[PDB]
Amino acid sequence: PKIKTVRGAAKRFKKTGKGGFKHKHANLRHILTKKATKRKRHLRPKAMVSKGDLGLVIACLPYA
Amino acid sequence: TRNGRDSEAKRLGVKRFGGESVLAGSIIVRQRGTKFHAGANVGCGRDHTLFAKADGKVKFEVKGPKNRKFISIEAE
Amino acid sequence: GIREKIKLVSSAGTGHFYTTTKNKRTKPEKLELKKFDPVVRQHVIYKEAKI
Amino acid sequence: GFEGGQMPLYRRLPKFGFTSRKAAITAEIRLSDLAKVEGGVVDLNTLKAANIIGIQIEFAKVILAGEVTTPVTVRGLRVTKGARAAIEAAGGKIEE
RNA sequence: UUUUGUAUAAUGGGUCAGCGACUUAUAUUCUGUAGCAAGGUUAACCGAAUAGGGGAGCCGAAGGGAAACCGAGUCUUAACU
RNA sequence: AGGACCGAACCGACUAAUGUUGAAAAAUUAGCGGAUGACUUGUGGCUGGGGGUGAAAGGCCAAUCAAACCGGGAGAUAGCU
RNA sequence: UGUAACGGGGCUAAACCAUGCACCGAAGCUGCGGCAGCGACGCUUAUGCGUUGUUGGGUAGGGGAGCGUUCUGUAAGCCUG
RNA sequence: GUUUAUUAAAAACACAGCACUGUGCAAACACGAAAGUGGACGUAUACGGUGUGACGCCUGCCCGGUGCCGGAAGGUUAAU
RNA sequence: AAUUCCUUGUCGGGUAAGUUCCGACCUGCACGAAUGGCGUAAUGAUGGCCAGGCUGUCUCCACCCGAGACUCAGUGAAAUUGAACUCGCUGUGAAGAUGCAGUGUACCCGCGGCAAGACGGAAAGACCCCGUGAACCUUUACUAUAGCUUGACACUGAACA
RNA sequence: CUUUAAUGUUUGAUGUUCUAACGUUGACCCGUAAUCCGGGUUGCGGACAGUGUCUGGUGGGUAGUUUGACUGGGGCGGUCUCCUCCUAAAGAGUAACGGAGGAGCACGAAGGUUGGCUAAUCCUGGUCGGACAUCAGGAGGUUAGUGCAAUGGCAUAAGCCAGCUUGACUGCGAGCGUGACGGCGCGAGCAGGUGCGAAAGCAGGUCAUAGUGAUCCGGUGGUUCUGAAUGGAAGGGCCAUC
Ligand SMILES: [Mg+2]
Ligand SMILES: [Mg+2]
Ligand SMILES: [Mg+2]
Ligand SMILES: [Mg+2]
Ligand SMILES: [Mg+2]
Ligand SMILES: [Mg+2]
Ligand SMILES: [Mg+2]
Ligand SMILES: [Mg+2]
Ligand SMILES: [Mg+2]
Ligand SMILES: [Mg+2]
Ligand SMILES: [Mg+2]
Ligand SMILES: [Mg+2]
Ligand SMILES: [Mg+2]
Ligand SMILES: [Mg+2]
Ligand SMILES: [Mg+2]
Ligand SMILES: [Mg+2]
Ligand SMILES: [Mg+2]
Ligand SMILES: [Mg+2]
Ligand SMILES: [Mg+2]
Ligand SMILES: [Mg+2]
Ligand SMILES: [Mg+2]
Ligand SMILES: [Mg+2]
Ligand SMILES: [Mg+2]
Ligand SMILES: [Mg+2]
Ligand SMILES: [Mg+2]
Ligand SMILES: [Mg+2]
Ligand SMILES: [Mg+2]
Ligand SMILES: [Mg+2]
Ligand SMILES: [Mg+2]
Ligand SMILES: [Mg+2]
Ligand SMILES: [Mg+2]
Ligand SMILES: [Mg+2]
Ligand SMILES: [Mg+2]
Ligand SMILES: [Mg+2]
Ligand SMILES: [Mg+2]
Ligand SMILES: [Mg+2]
Ligand SMILES: [Mg+2]
Ligand SMILES: [Mg+2]
Ligand SMILES: [Mg+2]
Ligand SMILES: [Mg+2]
Ligand SMILES: [Mg+2]
Ligand SMILES: [Mg+2]
Ligand SMILES: [Mg+2]
Ligand SMILES: [Mg+2]
Ligand SMILES: [Mg+2]
Repeated sequence: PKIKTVRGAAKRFKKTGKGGFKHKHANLRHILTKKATKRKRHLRPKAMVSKGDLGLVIACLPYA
Repeated sequence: TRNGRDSEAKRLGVKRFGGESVLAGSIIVRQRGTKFHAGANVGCGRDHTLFAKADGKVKFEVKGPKNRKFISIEAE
Repeated sequence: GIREKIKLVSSAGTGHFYTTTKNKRTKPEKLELKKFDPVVRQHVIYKEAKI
Repeated sequence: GFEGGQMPLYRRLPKFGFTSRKAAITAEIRLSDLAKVEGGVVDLNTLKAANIIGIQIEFAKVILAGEVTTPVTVRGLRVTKGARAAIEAAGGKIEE
């Protein structure tokens, strides 16, 4: 039968033009008042999944 | 009372040594106080990190009446 | 422990706010500070309100 | 995705976004597609008939991809700046 | 066989003969190989039945953005050196 | 008269030896307790498994009962050997 | 438990220190013959061969090349009273 | 008297006796989705549950905790 | 003390000598009144202690009668078993050796006996720990639930104050 | 209308009776040579009891499960994240139930800037005044101070005061450090706007290093996003925050 998407992964990663994955930074959900504005600024933009983690993400998203 | 504790090591120390060519912005030494002071084309960050303000070669010197240590950067 | 989170609100129409903390015992009055409002892109007076 | 018990990467990180139902009935057209339709007139219908866009597509954009070497009359389609320059260079026509 | 390490006084086998354990289906990706190539391929089904018909679909030649949307760009920001 | 006394049958099972690949998957020999009683025994009946029954030992319920036996879920699961 | 604190016999050096030259001694090194992996280049590449340096212990494990068994085609062929 | 049929027969279980406590009878209690039944063709000198354990001499103090019994004013409090 | 750790408590009695026994003391680690206290004749294949008789229980074993064991004839198993040409000692060594080193000793093969060794046989240690195993049991652990109980509505109406 | 009483009404509140739903495990009749059942008569009760749905309480009676790891075996004790020092072998890192301590905050000034200033300790003198308060001189020279542990810094002070103040700014970021990762850190410079200074300039919090909690779900505000026929709306996204 068809492989099943790990559906929670599919709500956190998106495949980019050269085959990597973009994702949202952790730590910008709450407990924000104490966090420097600088630090939070740099968590806003999306980031790329690291080399160590691509195997894991790709395993979870066979149809990405 | 009981012992058994310590903290994570902070990896302080010299990152670029004498003669090394660096791009501007590169951290040259992480330190807790100013063991080393910022010289020409070198800046001091809030945790006393010394960094390059210009592309060039790292240069350690001893200067002034207190025989203090300074890191500067020479154009190459 | 006693230090409470408050928000400083822009006195312009905008609903922009900064967030900070306060010792409400020792400092019972309203914290009020000029700060930069990124929506009208100017410095304006900001006034404490509840988080 | 299992990592031994550690909060795994796909839970560590936050969810983002929503899905646009509109994107799915919106297609892109290449310049190389404009000659492949019988009649030199490019509509939603024409493109469907020539099998270039899906049957349920309700909006389409001609983009600067490939080339167009024949006069074409595009119609009821959005056209990119580049594509408009390319379509018109080859004697073509764009209209709402 | 298991172990850092077994002649080990650790495990297993009295001996022989026959049997006895990485398969199969469907998805998916990579390598090798073959076909065709900005295209490749059809599925159910029809059938003249391993042909031929069937291009419904699917993957690919376009990305960026949460999205609207713009598009060889796009997003970020009032705007980017 | 008596859940009276001694003592065979009958019911039981305190001690020891033997036996322990037994004559026997619980016995045999020598001794032992009850023996008109809350006694003992034949035939048939009723109670059924989280259920029975239990003068209560988790005892017994067809030779292993802190949850019988058979068939099924069934190739349960086994990060162990 | 039995010499049992040179492995033994035995040694007054066959012990110890010093100098020296000889010899024994390994699957190390050389010599002769041979196979293969990787290179390189040749007489001359349809791709193996021929020269030529070098390499060739190995568990878990990865890679490469093969043998043999049963069945289908080749096969109404080929072998076989 | 009973008991661990098959390593324990005993000081263990039971026992007559004692106490507490429920139960007005379509009883309480128990087996049953129910119907039906046991209790009992009994009826408080009866029936159930709990503890103690012939008999003799006896059985003192504690109601804060936990359990149970009784209470209605006040607070709090469900569906609606 | 079926209860006492210290403990063989201390004192007395019994014995030549008594960590048990009986009697007493009270310093009750940690008795006590129906979780019953303290007594109690009788009963008891019940626990502890003493004495008479009795004796192979013992000093210390002897003789004897029978069933086996032994021999012949007939029938004819078993557990176990990697392969055996299957000695001692001291040492070495996965650290307790028939098998290794050194050395001693030993012609080849049975039968009756003995159990020091083959870490002998038998049962994938029951102790101990581990597994995000199993079960049954407890409770003011968690979550539910039968049962019991509360009230609203339904079956459920009328008259009169 | 000022007000008051009483006959007429809706809904309750409460009560007293009634009979007709319903109960009868009282007597009788028939089906019927029947201690079941049904119909009928009669007596006793009676809108109660009981049952259905909903609901609060009770509920080891039953059920399904949980009840951590590290550990010189386990258990008891202790410990589990973070900061500082030593062990640590002169770059980084480096273990033990090794040796010592600390954090889970504070501060609208204890932040920014301009301008200024300089400790500890001892000797001598001095009302009350003492070993030690405040005053003067001298020695001393940072041994002081740093909101707090330790270590490294600190005089150009980073230590101490005052004036003006909100840079404890918003968008970004060349280039680096440190991480398996999630992440965490340092950063000149660019745009907008601001404070202080005559100016050069300084300021994106605090001498630095602890002072912390991923994701999910949900709340609040904002919004040129989305909006299941269409216009809205709900819900979702995005930004801020809890
Ligand atoms: Mg948010
Ligand atoms: Mg199509
Ligand atoms: Mg071992
Ligand atoms: Mg060996
Ligand atoms: Mg062995
Ligand atoms: Mg074996
Ligand atoms: Mg075989
Ligand atoms: Mg009798
Ligand atoms: Mg007998
Ligand atoms: Mg008798
Ligand atoms: Mg019978
Ligand atoms: Mg199954
Ligand atoms: Mg199985
Ligand atoms: Mg000798
Ligand atoms: Mg010599
Ligand atoms: Mg040799
Ligand atoms: Mg060799
Ligand atoms: Mg028995
Ligand atoms: Mg017995
Ligand atoms: Mg009793
Ligand atoms: Mg009492
Ligand atoms: Mg009450
Ligand atoms: Mg005696
Ligand atoms: Mg006594
Ligand atoms: Mg008796
Ligand atoms: Mg004889
Ligand atoms: Mg014979
Ligand atoms: Mg052996
Ligand atoms: Mg054994
Ligand atoms: Mg085992
Ligand atoms: Mg009622
Ligand atoms: Mg309910
Ligand atoms: Mg409960
Ligand atoms: Mg339970
Ligand atoms: Mg389960
Ligand atoms: Mg453990
Ligand atoms: Mg170091
Ligand atoms: Mg070093
Ligand atoms: Mg300060
Ligand atoms: Mg100054
Ligand atoms: Mg003085
Ligand atoms: Mg000015
Ligand atoms: Mg809302
Ligand atoms: Mg709609
Ligand atoms: Mg709509």
